[PDB]
Order: sequence, then C-alpha cells, then structure tokens
Amino acid sequence: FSFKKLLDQCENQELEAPGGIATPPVYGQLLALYLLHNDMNNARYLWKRIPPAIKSANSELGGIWSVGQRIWQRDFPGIYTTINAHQWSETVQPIMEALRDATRRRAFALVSQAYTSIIADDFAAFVGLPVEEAVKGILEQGWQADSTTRMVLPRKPQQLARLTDYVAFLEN
Amino acid sequence: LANNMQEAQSIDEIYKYDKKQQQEILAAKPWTKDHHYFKYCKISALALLKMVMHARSGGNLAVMGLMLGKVDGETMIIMDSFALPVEGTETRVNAQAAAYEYMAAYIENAKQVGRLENAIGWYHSHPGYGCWLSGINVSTQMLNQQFQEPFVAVVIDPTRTISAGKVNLGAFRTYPKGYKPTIPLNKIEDFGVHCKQYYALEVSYFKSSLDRKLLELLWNKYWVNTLSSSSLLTNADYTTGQVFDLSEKLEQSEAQLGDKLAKATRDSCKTTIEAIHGLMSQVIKDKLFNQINI
Amino acid sequence: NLLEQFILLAKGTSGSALTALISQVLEAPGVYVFGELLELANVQELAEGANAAYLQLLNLFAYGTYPDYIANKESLPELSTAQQNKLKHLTIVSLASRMKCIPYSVLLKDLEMRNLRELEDLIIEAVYTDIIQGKLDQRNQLLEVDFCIGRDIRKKDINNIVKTLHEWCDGCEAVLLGIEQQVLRANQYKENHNRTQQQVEAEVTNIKKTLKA
Amino acid sequence: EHLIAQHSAIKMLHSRVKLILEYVKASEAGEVPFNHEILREAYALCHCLPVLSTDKFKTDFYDQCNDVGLMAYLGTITKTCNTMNQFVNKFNVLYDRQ
Repeated sequence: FSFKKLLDQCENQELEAPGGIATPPVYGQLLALYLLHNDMNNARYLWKRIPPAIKSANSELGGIWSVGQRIWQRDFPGIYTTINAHQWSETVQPIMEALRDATRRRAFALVSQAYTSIIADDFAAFVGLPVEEAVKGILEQGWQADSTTRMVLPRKPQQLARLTDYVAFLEN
Repeated sequence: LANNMQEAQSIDEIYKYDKKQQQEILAAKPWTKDHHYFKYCKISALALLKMVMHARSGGNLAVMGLMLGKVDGETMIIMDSFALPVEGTETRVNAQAAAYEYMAAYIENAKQVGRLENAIGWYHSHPGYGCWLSGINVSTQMLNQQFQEPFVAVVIDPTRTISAGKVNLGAFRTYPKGYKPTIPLNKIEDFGVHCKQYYALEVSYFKSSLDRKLLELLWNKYWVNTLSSSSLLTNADYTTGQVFDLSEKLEQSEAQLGDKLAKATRDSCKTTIEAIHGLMSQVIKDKLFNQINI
Repeated sequence: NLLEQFILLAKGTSGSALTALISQVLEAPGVYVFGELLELANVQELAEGANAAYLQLLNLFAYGTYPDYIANKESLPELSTAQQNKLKHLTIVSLASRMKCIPYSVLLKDLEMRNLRELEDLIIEAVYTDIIQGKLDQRNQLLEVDFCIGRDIRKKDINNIVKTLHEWCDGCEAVLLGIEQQVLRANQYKENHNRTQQQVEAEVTNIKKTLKA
Repeated sequence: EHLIAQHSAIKMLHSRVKLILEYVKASEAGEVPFNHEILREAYALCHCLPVLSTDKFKTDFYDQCNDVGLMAYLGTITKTCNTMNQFVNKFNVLYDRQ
C-alpha cells in the first residue's frame, strides 16, 4: 500500500530532476525502498548509479549498502545483525521495520517449505531470536515436533462470454 | 420465437428453383471434364423420411423408386422421393411393366400441380443386406449415367436402420469403363467385388424454415434429455477419431506444403466448436442446478 | 397407503380408545407420515385433559427426532421396539433431508448406538422399507443418499419452502437472460465480420482501375 | 442454434417450476383446499436443489473444463497457423520482387 505509493513518489522525483543532482536522503530512501522489495538487481544498479560525492556525503547510504551487501549473500543472521547494528535518519526509520517484518516472513516461509526436519539452532539462527522464544511461539502456532533431540519439524498442512468469444472466433 | 426474423430466411433459398440457371448448367455439362466432379448430395427431410418409411413398409422384401431434384456446381440436390409399384423378391427387384407407366404419369401429374423439378436419381432398399452397390445396381447405374448424365444411386437399409436406430443412406456414382483410379479392410470388404468400379458421395440433409419451425413444436418431452444431456460423454470416441483423422490431414497438408490446409483447418474448427458447445452446455447446467441453495 | 383405513376407523372414537388407536398407528409397519391423522378434531381436542402425553408423542413422531425424544424420556410413556425403530428411521430421513452425505459419527451420535454393526443393520433395514435409497461406504465411513421421502410439514413452515422455490425460479430467469445476451453478441460479431467482407468488395473497384491502365 | 435449444429447455423447466410455485403460494394463502400429500411431495422436491455438491464432482468439473480449454487452444493454434500461411503466401507474391 504505502510502499507502492512511496515507490511511485521516488520514481517521479528521480525521473524529472530540475537540479539534476538529488539530495542524499532521496537516494538513501530509494536504496532502502529497493532493498525492501527484495529486488536486488535494481538496488545494485541504483547503488552503482550514485556519484561518489553523494556516497561520501552521508554514512546512512553506506549503512544501507552494507545491508544490501549482506542480504545479497543470503546470510540471514548477518541481515538481522546489520538491520539493527547502526542508526539511520528519520525518513528511513518507518521502512526498516517493514523490511525486517518482510524478511522474517520470508525466512518463516523458506523454513516451512524447504525443510522437513530442522535443528532448533538453525531455526533460531534463521529467525534471529533466542531458541526458547521461537520454540514457545511455534508451540502455540503448532508447526513443531519436540525437544531433546533438538529437532523441530516444520510442516506445511463470465465463462459463457469467454466460451462464446472463442467459438465465434473459431467459426470465422 | 421472437427477437429474430420471420420472413424468407437464409435456409429457404435452397428450396427455390431457377429454370434459367438449371438450363445453363445442363447445357454447360461440367461433369464430363473432371470425372470426380460430384462429391456432395443434399437430401431434403421429406425425401429422406419418405424413403425410410417406404423401405421399412416393404417388410423383408426389396422395394425401389425414383427421386427428383437438380444439380448445382459440385452438389446434387434431391428434393422429393416417390415410390414405384414394384413387386420384388427378397433379393432382386424387376420393375417390369407398370413401373415405367407410373414414372411417366407421376412426373406429368407432378408437373401439372407445380412440381418444377426433374428426375435426379433412383433408390433401392437392401432388406438387411448392408449399403453397397451390387453387380446389377452397378450395371443399371452405368446404363442411366451413360445417357441421362445427372444421376445418383441411393441405397437404403430398412432392417438395419430399424434395428440400430440410425438411418443408413448411401449415395454412389459409377466410374465409366476403363477408369481404374491395423487398418481395417472394411473399406474394400463392405463393397462388392466391384469396389473399384463405383465411388461413394458425402450425404447431407437440409430443411426449410417452416420445416424447422413446425418441427420445433413436434414434442415437448425431449427437454429432459437436453437438461440432463450428459454431453462430452456419449461421443468421446467420435472426438478421438476426429482428432486422429485431423492429425492425419495435418500431416498430409504439411507434406504438401513442403490449399490442403483449408480443409484441415475446417475439420479442426468443427471439432473444437463441438467440444466448446459441450462445455457451454455443462456450464449452463451447473449454473442452473448446483448454484441454488448454497 | 394405509393411514386412510386407520383415520376412517378412528374418526368416530374418542377417549382412551383414541389413545389406543394412536399407539396402534405408531406401531403399524409401513406408516411413516402421520399428516392427515393430526387434522382430526378428536386428536386436536385431546390436548386438554390427562392424556396430553399421547398428543405430545404423536407430535414428536410427526416432526421431532430421536434426540428430542430422549430429551423428555421420563415425560413420555414407555415405547416398544417398533416405535423406537420407526423413530430412528424417521431421524435418519430427517438427517438425509438436510445433507445427502451423512457421516457415520453423526448417525452414531443422534441414534445413540455404540457398535458400527448395529448402525449398519439399522440403515440397511431402513433402506429395505424404501423410505430412503442409498449406499453405505466403510472406506470413508459415510452413507450416500440418492433419494429420501418427504417428511411431515407444519402449517406455518409452508412459506419457507415457497421462498426456496421462488429462489430457484429467479435463478432460472437469470440464466435465460444471460443466454440471450450471449447469443445477441455472437450475432453482432458475425455481422461485423460480414462488413469486413463487403470491404473486400471495394477491391474490385481497384480492378476497374487496371482497366484504365 | 446451440443456445436456442438450451434456452427453450430452460424456459419450459422455468414455466413448470413457476406453476408449482404458484400452486404452493395459493396453498399457503388459504384460497385452495389444503392437500397434505402434494405439499410433502413439494417439500421432498425442494429439499434437493443442490444436486451432488461433493468435492469429487467439483474436481471432475474442473478437469473437464481444463480438458476442453486445452482442446480449444489446440484448434485455435492451427487456425492461426492457417491464417499465417495465407498471409505469407500473399506477401510472397504481391510484395516479393519475383
């Protein structure tokens, strides 16, 4: 919803630039928005597009690019660490929480689909949370098996108009 | 019956007779040029019904008669059929003396009333003997075709038709003298020893606008068989066979290309249209019945 | 049917004889819908007095089911095996009226029986008397009903069924309308294509041009 | 022509069910004698409109729809190819430089 509107706004800002060189906060917001939609190619090309002076102007761009570099390697614990290691400006704050929620949902879906039996430590690393918290949560949800062996088992439990158009076209 | 046309429709010009066009096509004589000329025979509903009724009324004996009509382009139109006072055995019919007087008198009387068509062919019924040209039908059809060129031999089987519930009408024409030109052998078997002497024709039927209008109110209890039609289930073998012949036609057209594609496209369109009509009927049934009280 | 003789012979009786005839009717095999009997004036006036239990039992047989009977087991008089069998068969009919695929667990719960063999025997003997027709299935533990008799209806529920019938009619109308729209559109398409064909007619005019050159 | 037969059959069924609805409306109104047998027959008829709404039927219906859709796709492709052949034949004579 709001993410698409922000994407349209920033695309409009970039498309027509009377000054030509946009503000570093604008480019940082664009990089963060590209990172949120897990579209790595566009984010990388936008990062390359940036003139070096605006890169060196602020360290927020460097932090966002570090986040992007970590997420490009598919290192989920690194993503979780780097999403909270540093601080950033106000305009990007309401998007990093959404990014963390999206990456948590993605990790949960990947664990559910790509694994039948997973070590609890691996699950905790994937979600970036203490083992006991995750265990309790997934006990309440119900997609988990048992303790001791340390093996949580993630399971996943106008036709008339179209037809008349087809036959009308076919009859010639 | 409303929201459409009620005047002379597009299925009534087939019943219209043009004397000048028939005279021109009789003088032209395009049949002698290409001997595989006629390939389609269009029979009226009345002619077919009269033929079937007369063939069945004869019992186990054989009956014969004439059929009127005309010829246009590559098609032979057969409009009416009138019987003959023949006395035939279980195998052979003769039509010795009273048949020809009946032919002449009936044609003259029909012309008196307004029947403007001329004699177009003859038919003879095989009482349970299949649908093929015997060694005598071939000879008599050659005799008729040698002089009265527009002609066609129609064979009907009353016993097999009444036993199986489907009419068996076959239109045939004889080649002249000296004209030589897991798969089943029925293609040669179901014809006589003269299989190479005569060739069959594609038989189709037509009816007038008033014919269809009156036959629409023929009976008001086939609606049950239409609502519970169970389409795409009683003719699956027909569609599979059509797909096989369509694949063969596509292969032949591909070989030729490396005008035959037109008939392959027509066959494919016909099969697809039948399938789509069946699906449409099923969707209509589902919307009517199963979408209530949900 | 058979209820005609019973109502004819019970038309002129009243009192304890009326209750005896009611019990005999409820014990009579082959009688499953007691509709015309409830219209009698004697049965209606039987409500007031010390024999209202028989009228309540008749109403339960006509409309209620087995759980309703077991709700007031003490209030109603004792019943023999035939009455209980008829009540169970009517309960099966009522269940099949709503859904055409009755699970075994639901039947076991409503009919209050333990062994699956007993339930299967009861269903088979209900099928034998031709009130319902269907097939049992032990692989999925369910009974499929193809046809069931129409149980008794109360006077004030008729409008109910009327509503449902109305709905069906409406649906039919809608379908018809749609069909008409479809065919109209199809015809339009055809005519449009014919227009294009007439454009090809203009082509022979260009042929006349090559007559000049 | 295909839809006319369906329209007529649905029209006749609708007329019959409309007559039944009118009769039951009259019976519930009270202007006609109350028949206890026809009313229960109507109840038996009206308790079965959702005919065979099981999941297996839905799966079979979807399978049939998909099969007919495939049969339409293979059958529109050939017509498009035939139009292709005609267009290329016309282009290879009226535009090709001999």
